[PDB]
Amino acid sequence: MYEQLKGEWNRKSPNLSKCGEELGRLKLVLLELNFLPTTGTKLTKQQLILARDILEIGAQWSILRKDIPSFERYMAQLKCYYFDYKEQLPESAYMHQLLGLNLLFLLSQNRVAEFHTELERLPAKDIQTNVYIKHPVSLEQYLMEGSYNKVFLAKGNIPAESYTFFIDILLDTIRDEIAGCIEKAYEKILFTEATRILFFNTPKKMTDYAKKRGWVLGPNNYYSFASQQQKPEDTTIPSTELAKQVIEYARQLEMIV
Amino acid sequence: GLRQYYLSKIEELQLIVNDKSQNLRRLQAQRNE
Amino acid sequence: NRRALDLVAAKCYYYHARVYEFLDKLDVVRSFLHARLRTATLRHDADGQATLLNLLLRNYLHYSLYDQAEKLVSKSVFPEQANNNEWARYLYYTGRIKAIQLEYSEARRTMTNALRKAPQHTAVGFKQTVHKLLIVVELLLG
Amino acid sequence: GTYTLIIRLRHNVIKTGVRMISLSYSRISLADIAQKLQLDSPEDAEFIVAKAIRDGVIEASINHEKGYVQSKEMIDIYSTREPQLAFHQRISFCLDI
Amino acid sequence: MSEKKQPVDLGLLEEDNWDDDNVEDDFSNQLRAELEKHGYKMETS
Amino acid sequence: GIISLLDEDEPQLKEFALHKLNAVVNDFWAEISESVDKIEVLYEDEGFRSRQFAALVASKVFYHLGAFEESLNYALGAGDLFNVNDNSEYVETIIAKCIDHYTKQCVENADLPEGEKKPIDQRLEGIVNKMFQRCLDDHKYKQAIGIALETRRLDVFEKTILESNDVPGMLAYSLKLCMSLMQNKQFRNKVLRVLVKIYMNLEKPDFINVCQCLIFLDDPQAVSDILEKLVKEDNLLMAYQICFDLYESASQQFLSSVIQNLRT
Amino acid sequence: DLYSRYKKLQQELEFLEVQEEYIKDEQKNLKK
Repeated sequence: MYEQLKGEWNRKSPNLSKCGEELGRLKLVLLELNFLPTTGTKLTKQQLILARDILEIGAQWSILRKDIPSFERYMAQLKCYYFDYKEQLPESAYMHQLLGLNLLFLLSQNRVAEFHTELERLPAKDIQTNVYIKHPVSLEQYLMEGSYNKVFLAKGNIPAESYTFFIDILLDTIRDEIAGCIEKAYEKILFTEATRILFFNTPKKMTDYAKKRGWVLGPNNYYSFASQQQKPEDTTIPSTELAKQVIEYARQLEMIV
Repeated sequence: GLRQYYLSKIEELQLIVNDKSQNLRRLQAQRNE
Repeated sequence: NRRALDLVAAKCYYYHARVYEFLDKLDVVRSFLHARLRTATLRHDADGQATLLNLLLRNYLHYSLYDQAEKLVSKSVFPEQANNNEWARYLYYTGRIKAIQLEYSEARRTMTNALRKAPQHTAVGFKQTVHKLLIVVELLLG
Repeated sequence: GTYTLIIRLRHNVIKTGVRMISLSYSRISLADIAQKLQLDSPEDAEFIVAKAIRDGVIEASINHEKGYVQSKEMIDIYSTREPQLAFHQRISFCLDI
Repeated sequence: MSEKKQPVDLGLLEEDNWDDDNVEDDFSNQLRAELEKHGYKMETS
Repeated sequence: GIISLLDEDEPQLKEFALHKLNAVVNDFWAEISESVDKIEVLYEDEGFRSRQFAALVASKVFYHLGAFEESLNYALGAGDLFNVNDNSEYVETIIAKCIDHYTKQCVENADLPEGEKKPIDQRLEGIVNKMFQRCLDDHKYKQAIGIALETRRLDVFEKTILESNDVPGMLAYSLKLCMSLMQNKQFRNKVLRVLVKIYMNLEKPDFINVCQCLIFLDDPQAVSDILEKLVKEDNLLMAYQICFDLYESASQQFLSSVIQNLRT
Repeated sequence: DLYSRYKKLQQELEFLEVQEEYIKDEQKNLKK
């Protein structure tokens, strides 16, 4: 029962691997009391208010060092405390910033059910203010349809922090998607125009991207991959499933049911 | 004793019986007419 | 001994919920309902797998937690005995649950069936809400 | 308690607009699609139309070097297999009732 | 018999034999009269 | 959910998590069923300390899920944690389905016990006979005298006919039930044979129905022996009565056979 | 008694469903 967290390395140089001690700190805090209150010992906040800190600083260090599962664990426990008990202090300071970060992560791993599901439980801050939370939903809305210039413009506009960790993944999953979509939009593209519509410049990266796919070049020309005619002019599979269907019609027509 | 177990079993059987009885009572008529 | 007590108690622990609804906590009402559900559905089939489900869902959504795990796996989905009054609100609840999770194809049909199961009485309290949602979701779907 | 559902309706609006434009015209420059749908920029209209073509909303092609969008002509749906499916779907219902 | 009751939120604070068509209300947004549009458009040119 | 920290290796943290989960499972059974396989992983690691505890929470989950076969598997796996039998509906329904599975398997083996059976779990027959003893101590012997048939086990029957009840009442009751309702010779003849010798064991040799049993299953030598014993009692009265009762119901072939035993 | 409450229930369950069979065949023969 001591404020070991008061000796929190931070300031401008928290480079030291705090995990070596942090593990012991978490073990001792669990071994103490009320790691999850359920319902007991109400009005005692030292084991509670500290736990929020002993989790927020953990999760921030977690995002810095790229520990995806550990970050998921910290997210879970902190999302528990943030909501469950409303007899505590306003918490605040970092609640919205963290919640927005969690939503951003959900978008990054391409799960669109959870992002919508977890958009709930926020009363009205989506439009009330909470810029830390207007940014994720705005990015989602821009991403849902073809509007992509605004996405890249906003990638350089984050009031919270760098967020390069997730917007990176986003850039990659936009590059590959656009490469897939251009395969059927139109017959021909110019090489300069292709290099510029995709946001990369003129590095060997364009050449490599074309190599990774097909994109056979011509004299400043890109050939269209054309097929779109294999499926038509077929009846045999229809000629079998129609037979099945008509037999099914006659089945339950004269027999007593 | 073990009465609860027996109660459960017997109750389940009797609960089932009535539905069958009903679904057969209608069938007899049609044949008679 | 519930050859009558069961269908008598249904209404009882339906007004019982309203009592807390108009006043104080509901979480421990949820605990009680959860217990009571398996207190039933184990005495072979006894019904109440209709009323208790609606009672549990009435304010499970109101507290704004969209848990769905147990609803997809619920064994009480099929009481089959609802007097054509419980079935409507049960279908309405499950339809809104399904529609809130980016699923529009099935919510339309299930909740339209729910709406058209509504009785003829002059009161239009819940029909207002079901209609409002039934046309928001249709705008969403295509 | 319905703000969250209707706040995502913009995509439906833009889909309806682009489908109407596709059905109405046959060859239209994108220098006017933006003005008609007030997107305030013509370049992103290309991405919007491309996403529309992706999902089979419209089969129109686009000459990016030029700018105009040209659309295919698909008529005589009576010969297609879909009306048989439409009839079957309700034959089932009328037999069940 | 005729139980017909529902618990919550009764609200709202308390004809045409021509089948309805949506289009009728579309131009109810404006263009009150073809007259007005033609009359006040033709004069320009 | 707290199941997140089940991904940690430390057994002390597992013994924190499990002892929350087993206390709260009643209200989150579906959400924990999402991942119970991980608890089966903890049950699989024989190196894990407190291994038995995972089986109980897993049984609770599968009970809530209706996977009663799996619930019974892990109830047996949790073993002596089921020393409690006296309150929760959980254990009551599990031991009931235990009774059902055991009796159905025993009926299957009533064809042949040596019939390449799946080896019996000693925990299974343990708890089943423990509940049988419970029924004995509750004085509810009318349950046991019936259930003894459906276990298809003769020794417990041969024993428990002797109990707090007066032997002849329950004995005659059971024999009547057997003759009325027992569906096949394969078991009925065994039951009759194993029981009816009690009437030669009982302090009164109750031959009167011994004749009946020895003509429902034909054994001329045995009835001739007991007849000769009664004859050598030098009292004719019961030795007369038993044989005139024999004549009214024995087969002509049976009499024409037993004449040989009696004459030589 | 309590054991007969199981045996008789089994016997009625057995006897019913054989009632079903003759009626099922009889309706077939009747139109014939």
